[PDB]
Amino acid sequence: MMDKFRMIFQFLQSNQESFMNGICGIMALASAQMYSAFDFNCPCLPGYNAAYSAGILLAPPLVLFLLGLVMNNNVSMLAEEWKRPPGRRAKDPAVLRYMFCSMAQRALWAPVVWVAVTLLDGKCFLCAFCTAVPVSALGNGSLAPGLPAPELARLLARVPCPEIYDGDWLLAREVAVRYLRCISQALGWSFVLLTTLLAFVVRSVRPCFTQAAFLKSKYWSHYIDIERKLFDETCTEHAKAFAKVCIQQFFEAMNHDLELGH
Amino acid sequence: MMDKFRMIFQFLQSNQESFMNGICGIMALASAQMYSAFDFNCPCLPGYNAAYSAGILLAPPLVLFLLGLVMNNNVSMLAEEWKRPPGRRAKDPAVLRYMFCSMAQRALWAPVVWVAVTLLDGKCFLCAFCTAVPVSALGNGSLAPGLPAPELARLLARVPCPEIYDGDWLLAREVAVRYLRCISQALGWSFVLLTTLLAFVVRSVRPCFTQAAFLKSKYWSHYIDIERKLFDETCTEHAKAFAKVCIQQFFEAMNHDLELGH
Amino acid sequence: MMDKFRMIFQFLQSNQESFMNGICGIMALASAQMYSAFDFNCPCLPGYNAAYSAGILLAPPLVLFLLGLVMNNNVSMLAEEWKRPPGRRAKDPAVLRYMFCSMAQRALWAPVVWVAVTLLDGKCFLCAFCTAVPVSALGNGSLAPGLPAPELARLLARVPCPEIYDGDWLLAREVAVRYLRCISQALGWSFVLLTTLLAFVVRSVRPCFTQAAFLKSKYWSHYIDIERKLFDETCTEHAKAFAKVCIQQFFEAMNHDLELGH
Amino acid sequence: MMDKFRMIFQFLQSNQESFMNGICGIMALASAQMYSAFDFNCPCLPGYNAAYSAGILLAPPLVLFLLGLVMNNNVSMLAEEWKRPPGRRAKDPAVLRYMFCSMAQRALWAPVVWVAVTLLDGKCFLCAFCTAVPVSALGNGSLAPGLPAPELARLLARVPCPEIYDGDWLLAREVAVRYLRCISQALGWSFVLLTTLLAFVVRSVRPCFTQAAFLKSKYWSHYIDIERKLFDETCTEHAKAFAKVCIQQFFEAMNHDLELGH
Amino acid sequence: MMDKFRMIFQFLQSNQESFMNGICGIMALASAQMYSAFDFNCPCLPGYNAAYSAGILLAPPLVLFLLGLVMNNNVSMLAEEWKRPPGRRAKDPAVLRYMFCSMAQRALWAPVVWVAVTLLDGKCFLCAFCTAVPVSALGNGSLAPGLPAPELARLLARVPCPEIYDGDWLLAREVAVRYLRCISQALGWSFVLLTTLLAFVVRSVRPCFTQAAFLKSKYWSHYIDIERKLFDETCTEHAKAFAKVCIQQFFEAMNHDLELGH
Amino acid sequence: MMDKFRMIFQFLQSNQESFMNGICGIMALASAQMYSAFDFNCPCLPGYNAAYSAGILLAPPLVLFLLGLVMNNNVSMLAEEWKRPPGRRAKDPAVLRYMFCSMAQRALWAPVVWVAVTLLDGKCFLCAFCTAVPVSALGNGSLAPGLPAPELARLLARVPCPEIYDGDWLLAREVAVRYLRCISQALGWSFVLLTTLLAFVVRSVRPCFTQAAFLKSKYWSHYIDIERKLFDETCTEHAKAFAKVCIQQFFEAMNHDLELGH
Amino acid sequence: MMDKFRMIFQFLQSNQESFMNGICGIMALASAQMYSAFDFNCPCLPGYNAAYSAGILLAPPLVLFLLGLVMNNNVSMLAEEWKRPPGRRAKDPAVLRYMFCSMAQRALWAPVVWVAVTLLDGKCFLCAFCTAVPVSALGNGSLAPGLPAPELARLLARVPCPEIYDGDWLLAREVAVRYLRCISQALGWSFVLLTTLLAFVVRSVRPCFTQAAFLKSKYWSHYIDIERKLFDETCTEHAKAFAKVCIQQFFEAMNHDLELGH
Repeated sequence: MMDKFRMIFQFLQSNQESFMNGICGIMALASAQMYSAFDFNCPCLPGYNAAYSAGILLAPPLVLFLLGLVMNNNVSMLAEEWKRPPGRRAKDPAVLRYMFCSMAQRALWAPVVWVAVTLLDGKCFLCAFCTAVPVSALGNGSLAPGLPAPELARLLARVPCPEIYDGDWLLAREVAVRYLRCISQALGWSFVLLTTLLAFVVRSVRPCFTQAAFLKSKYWSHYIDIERKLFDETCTEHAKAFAKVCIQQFFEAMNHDLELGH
Repeated sequence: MMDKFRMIFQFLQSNQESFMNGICGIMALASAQMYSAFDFNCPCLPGYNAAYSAGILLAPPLVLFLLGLVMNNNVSMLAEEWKRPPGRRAKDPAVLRYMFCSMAQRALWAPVVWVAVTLLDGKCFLCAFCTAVPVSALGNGSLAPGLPAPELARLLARVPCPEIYDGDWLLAREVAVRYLRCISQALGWSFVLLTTLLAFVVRSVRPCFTQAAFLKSKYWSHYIDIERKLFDETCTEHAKAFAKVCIQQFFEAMNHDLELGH
Repeated sequence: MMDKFRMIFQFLQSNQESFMNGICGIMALASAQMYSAFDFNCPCLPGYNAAYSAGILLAPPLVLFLLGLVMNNNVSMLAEEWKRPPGRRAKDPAVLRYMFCSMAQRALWAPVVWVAVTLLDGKCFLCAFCTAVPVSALGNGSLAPGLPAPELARLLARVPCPEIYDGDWLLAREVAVRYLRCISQALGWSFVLLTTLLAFVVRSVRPCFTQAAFLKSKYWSHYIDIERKLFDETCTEHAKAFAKVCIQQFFEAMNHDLELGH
Repeated sequence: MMDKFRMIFQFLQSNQESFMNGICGIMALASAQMYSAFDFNCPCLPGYNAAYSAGILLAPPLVLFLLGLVMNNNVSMLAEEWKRPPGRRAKDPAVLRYMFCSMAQRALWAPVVWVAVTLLDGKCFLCAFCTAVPVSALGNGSLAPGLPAPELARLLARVPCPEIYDGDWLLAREVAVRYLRCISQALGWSFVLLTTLLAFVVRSVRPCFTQAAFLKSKYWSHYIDIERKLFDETCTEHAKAFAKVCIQQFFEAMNHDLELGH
Repeated sequence: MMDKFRMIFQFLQSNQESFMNGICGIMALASAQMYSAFDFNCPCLPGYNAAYSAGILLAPPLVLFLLGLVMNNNVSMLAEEWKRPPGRRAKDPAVLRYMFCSMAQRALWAPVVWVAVTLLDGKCFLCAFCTAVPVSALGNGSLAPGLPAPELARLLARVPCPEIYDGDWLLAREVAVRYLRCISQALGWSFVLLTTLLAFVVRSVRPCFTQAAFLKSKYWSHYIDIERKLFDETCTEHAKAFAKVCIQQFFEAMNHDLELGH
Repeated sequence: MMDKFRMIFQFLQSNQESFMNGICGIMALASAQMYSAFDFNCPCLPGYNAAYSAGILLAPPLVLFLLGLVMNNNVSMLAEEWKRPPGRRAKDPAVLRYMFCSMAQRALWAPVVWVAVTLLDGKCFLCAFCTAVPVSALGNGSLAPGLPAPELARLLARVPCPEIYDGDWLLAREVAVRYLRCISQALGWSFVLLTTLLAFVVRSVRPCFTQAAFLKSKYWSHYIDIERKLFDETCTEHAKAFAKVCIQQFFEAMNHDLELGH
Repeated sequence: MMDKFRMIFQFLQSNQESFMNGICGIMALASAQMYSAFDFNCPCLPGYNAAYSAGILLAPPLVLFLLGLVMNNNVSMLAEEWKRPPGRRAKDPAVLRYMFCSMAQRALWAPVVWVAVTLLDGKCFLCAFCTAVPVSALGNGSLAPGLPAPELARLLARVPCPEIYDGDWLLAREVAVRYLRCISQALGWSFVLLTTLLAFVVRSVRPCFTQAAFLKSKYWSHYIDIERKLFDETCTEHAKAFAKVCIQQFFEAMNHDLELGH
């Protein structure tokens, strides 16, 4: 099971060449790996499955999203100037709208890797649709020998839980699995395809790439840096002149000498 | 079992990029790992469980909290100036109230990782509510064949202790477990979700972020640095002039020469 | 199974000598390895195979292609100046046609390694043509003992799925496999041969290597570098003169002194 | 068993950021690990246990304490000036009392880790109170079938020694153990809690933190450094002028030439 | 199986001392290792073997050859000036003939290591001549008990495929193998001997080592270096004077000020 | 089997202190190790052995010898000036005879380690003289019960091939082996002794150590270094003045400007 | 078996602090380890043992001795000036006698470690005196039941060869061994004791430590260094003036220009 995460492990061990997305690589690479040690096991009960599996395609994604906004050091400047009234805003809506949108496209670089990499291994999908398999399809001389609706859902639904499987009635194990891990791995490619193709279009066309506001932004965020870095200079400077008055008082103020004079 | 902690192990091995929270990463990453080597095993007795399990969601958290306050080098300055009377305080309540609050939000970065990572593996939860499972639910032709209340609590309660399990009466093992590790992993996500979302709000709104007092603080804590660093200069300086009087006395004072003169 | 990817692992661990193709080595080396942890298992059903196997020679290649264009920092400059009308284009078609073509030959350095390295292990090919093996050829006293067409496709088609194989009727297992992994490894060499030989011809002849336009290009892309790097200078410069007016206001504006004066 | 010590092993391998306590980390981290290779096995005899177990909670702690005082380079200066008569002491009782107390709180950082980490694994506690377990409690249809007092102590007392356990009379093995490793791990937390909370109070209040004597101390210990470092200068200086008189005598004093002159 | 390649692995790990051949060591060392992970398994059918084995002594060699020419950065200069007409060639045939020949003797340093290291392990040779072994030689009381020609080729030919071997008729397994891995390892030495001895003669005598043309060559290839390296200087220089006109326009052209003036 | 080569592995890993012999350590240390992965297995047939074993004490040595001459960068200078006629030789026979002899004593540092380290493990010797063991010596009640000459050579000769050994007739296995690995390890010491003792004599006496010609040599080989290193200076110098005429033509020759002028 | 040598392995891996003896540590540490991979197995025949075992306490020691003299770079200077006649010797007998003796005490630092470390494991001693064990001593109801002298030597002598041991007649195996590995390990300590104690005396007293000749020696050996290092200066200097005359001839002598002039 180490394969899905040990790969980025040496890849992390490989080099130190990246960007903000590589800074996102600090987190989401763990998201490529955090799946590995976090186990998965479904109740194999009659109706809980379709509830439970939807838990592991919506919450842990949404967590990794919101942990992207708070993680970067900008949201205050947008949060601060939004709550204030219009007019008083020292920034145009344009620089707001852009700079707000350039937070999403650095955060989304995670909640898409953790929806691929829990489809390609199918576990998330297996416990979610096993209740409705066409049992007549490849059923070893099938025909549903008088089987009812209840007490068959409890027959099908165990399929992922291996050692507690009921038996050969209208199914083997290795044909009900290994046919739901096929259909799953079809979505996993026909999903990641559509997303990356939609990564094309975005850059390639447009949405708030105006040469005007891009300039004002990068100027501004560059300006906050020099402000913080420079304020410390005056403090340490202005403080240095102030310590000399007091520290000297400790000297010449205990005994004006040492008793250890030989 | 190494997975839950070996992950941060190479992640620790990964790089050296962090902050005070990464300084908290020095500790709490161990808290992500300290769970790994510290075993867990419940009494599997009739009433001790619900006592014992609550031991491992309140004490070891609270320890990691208080080890956060004492660990950082500020509490004296707050502790010193609080015990003194008002008025004599060389600092406003504002700089107090802020600087005191900026100790919590650097300490809490632990006692939340050690409440997630002992819910997602369910062991802490399993030995805490096994005494009340609906045995009729998925009970292999159930009906409670005349079973009493006592001598059934001692029947259910063994469920986590594997090799000492009684038997198939109104239960298998792999259906009483693997249904309490489902419910548990639901809280683990629906908890960590709520917390991180509440990490949003805090930064994003406010609570003592006033531009006034933030300035006075960082100036002040910057000032203590130069004071300590500079005091050593005068000492080593003022001492150097003093050693010369005595060290010379050792010379010219033993024999004023060596007998080894050839 | 680690062999196919652990090789580039220490090879990655080996040194840091490469180029843009070695920059492509950042990705496609993973493509040499990403095969390793991504499992493969075919439905072993009557008609799905020839559908499913074609999934793993066209989609995951095409993904690695498009992830090559978006990955490098040029497509905007081509995308921007293409959408505009002719005439307004500040660049000749020649520099366009070349610079556009020099994106392909840096991207193709992947989708050819992931078509070799899933033929040489034959798994991709095995589940794709097992339905039509000449069963009379090496069939252990063959003759097709009255076998029909249906209920034989479901007999042959299981061949890759080992533990669910039907039996010795007109076949053993280790002669239907180990004869489709021969034919496969013949394409894998007679393919990689043809490609590399076609790598010869390209460099060796020509296609838009004109001394004229190559010059204009590398000059231009060199020019964008100095533009971005130099703009930051004026900002940090022009900003530094501006901070001094405000930062001083924070000083001398809170109390013009400290109450901590002893 | 490597877990309890292999953790600090990579943690030691982790980085080199610490202080005098981290200098104590040089020793006590071994004390976190020295437990690992030093085995434990109790006599499983009738009365020796409660003697023997108390051996491994008082001696090996007390050793690690005294190895803390001697390890640091200060005790002579306190030991030297204590044996002398009062009055002649070149240092106030205050600087004595403080500097003596600042030896304990750097030594205690060990003999508390080696009392936790031999309670949390319970072995030290198991062989110490097995002689008095309530056998009627969870005793598999108990009632003490005429059992005497002697020849039952020799029945209970074997409990830790696994392969030499007598048998099922009024006990199984896995219920007499796994109920004394519960009670133990309760002290281990309710102990380490109380200690760390008492680490709070100490810093937070007071005990000889007077601004007066802290100054005189750190000045003094700073002064001993420059004295030792500077004495070597005069020696190597004063010696250099002295060697020239003799070393020249070796020259011009063997033959005033070489016979190897060609 | 790691031995044949793990050797160069630490040897690669050993040091970084080599030349262009060591640059070829970048590739062919993999060719010493690429054999390791690329499996080998022959059809064990009647006539395909002698076809199939010849596949693995001619194609994968020839690939590693052509990947040597294209890999080095010279063939264009030879390819460019060859297609042109004579007379216009700015270089003598001598510098052509030499410089063309000094491409082979740096490429051949591979396709000879991958013909040794797939003879010394004999697998390539075993599946190629098993069809004609003298069965009477060491045949355990032989005499060919009426065996025909067909249905014996299918008897011999299985010999490498272990678990599918027919049986003891006129052969054991461990005497038909372990006599074809002897004859093979004789060629492997009597081949590598002849080649290295022919490496002697080449250097030691001659073939286009003329002092005249060697000079002109190394001068020329040295000249191309300074040309490319120096062209970038004029560009970045000539460009720097050009950016200042436009970048200033962005300044003073958005608002000529900031609205954030307090 | 890793022991014979894993030793030099960490020894190689040990340090980087050596000379030309240590440069030979680059190769022959592999020769100490190349034995490890190159297997050994003898035909166990009647007459081939004494042929085959002599293959592995003469060819692989002789290869490692000739790979020593070609490996060092001197043979051309000797090869070049030998083919020429006497008189024209710019070097005395003395400097020739010495410098030629100082190639052997740096090459022999291999083909002696690969004759020891395939005697001390005896495998090379076992398959070479098993055909003539005195079977009466330690033969478990011997007497040769009417055994003929043929059909006994095929009885003895199998002795190294373990699982195909015939049986107890006039021999066990572990007394025919373990008496030919004794005699072998006697030569291995009484050989390496004689060689190293002959390493004494050589240095210690003489053979072309004349102070005259040693001087001329090391001067000469020192001179070739400065010649090659210095020639590159004039080229890069003389070329630099030449590029400026052409590179400027590319500028001012495409458009004398850019169309991108805004 | 790795223990005897893996120890110095990490000890070698430990640090790089040593001297000429540590330079001897380069070799003899291998001698501490070379025992590990070099196997040992005695003939277990009637009279060869006492011959064979003496082979492994005299030859491999004596080899490591002579490999110490030749290894260091001094013996020529002693060998050269000894063969010459007295009087012509440019060095006194004293500097000879000392400098010759200071070769032994750096060589002996090996052939004593390889006589300890093949006694403490007893294998060398076991196969050397098993022929004469007092069989009556601890002989399981002994009395020598009519056993003869011959056909008992062949009974005792097998004792080290485990699987070929005859049987229980007048002996078990684990009492004839495990009583000859006791007596052996007694010599191993009572030997290494005597040697190290004799290392005391040597330094502590005397043997050619005269202040006169020690001076002349270290001066002399210091002088040879500067001679060799300085000779290279004049060569490279005197050569540099000489190359300029010829290298210029290559220029201006091929064509006095290039045909590539455009």
